[PDB]
Amino acid sequence: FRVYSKYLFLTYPQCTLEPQYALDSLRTLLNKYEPLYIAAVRELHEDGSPHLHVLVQNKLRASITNPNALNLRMDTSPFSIFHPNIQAAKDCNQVRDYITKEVDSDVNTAEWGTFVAVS
Repeated sequence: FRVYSKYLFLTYPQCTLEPQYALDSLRTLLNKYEPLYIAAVRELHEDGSPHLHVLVQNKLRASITNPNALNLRMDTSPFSIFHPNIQAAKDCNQVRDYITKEVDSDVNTAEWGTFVAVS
């Protein structure tokens, strides 16, 4: 496992975290890279299961080699830990469309910051 990119696409499978609270926590977990923009959605699969997708655009190219670096724990019972798939976002515009339009969600998208126009 290795990622080295300003632009991260995270998916937490089977994850019930509120998008806003995951976003706020990722702002601190990724603070070494100076996050500039985050979007987070809860996708619902057709079986009802939730999957939390996050796009992070950082100012600095982020080296992530610890696959557990972005795990998050919920703050109420049963205090589950959620482990994400961490990938480079190859095309932030495509990933943002996936998160904010393509996936089915019945709750609001969480966003923070000014979207970066990537070269």
